[PDB]
Amino acid sequence: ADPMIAEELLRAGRLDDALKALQEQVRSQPSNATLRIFLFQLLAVMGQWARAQNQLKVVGELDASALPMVQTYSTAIDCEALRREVFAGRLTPVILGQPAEWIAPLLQALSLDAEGHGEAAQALREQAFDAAPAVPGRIGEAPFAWLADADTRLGPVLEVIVNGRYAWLPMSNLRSLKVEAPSDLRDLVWLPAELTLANGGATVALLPARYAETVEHGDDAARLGRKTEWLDSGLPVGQRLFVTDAGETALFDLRELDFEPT
Repeated sequence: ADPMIAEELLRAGRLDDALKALQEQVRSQPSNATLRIFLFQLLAVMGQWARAQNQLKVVGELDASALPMVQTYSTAIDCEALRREVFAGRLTPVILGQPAEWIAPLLQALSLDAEGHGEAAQALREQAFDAAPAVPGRIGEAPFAWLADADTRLGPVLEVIVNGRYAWLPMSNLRSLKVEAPSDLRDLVWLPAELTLANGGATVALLPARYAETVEHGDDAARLGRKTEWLDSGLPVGQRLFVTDAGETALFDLRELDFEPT
């Protein structure tokens, strides 16, 4: 009876309950496009990818102006399956921008991990990170000597979706990255960004905003990007986190990242 019931449950972090309440609202008002937009986004937060894609089609059918969003987010959902294949060591991603050969051992480490060779994988990651070039920069006004993801499977690499294609972007290939705080619920899953490549062009992009294992292995707070937690694997779930020589910065606290020209 309370039109805000699903939102109330959502803000409390009660995802299963929020979904049940929202589904009941949609059943009552099946032509309400606003409810469908909420539902696709909630399903994406919950990692119910096929159902999210079905609801996104309904959004575009009810609200034709939403078709560009439908296309962009449908493909973003497809890319989550590719992320899983990459982190499982079964496929390898496009490298965006100038080649970065040091990423090859970084990817082969994922295959070694999948095969149960954790020691060998760690050795390859050390080789990768040793070969990755040094580029200082700034987060906002604060300088850094180096920057890396807290996820040691990436290190100084940014997962991106550009023009509906997933890629690994070596941070050393960037001039700048600009983001705003998340606004829409879908921003918790894929954060919009403007990327400028060093010696190159600029593009809008989506940044996968949570670690790939979050859907399956995190709790509701992690799925909402409200925390970053380390599992028995020694890897994080939840909101993406960056580390520099000076300290840590959560993705949703980032606004601008600049690298010094080399």
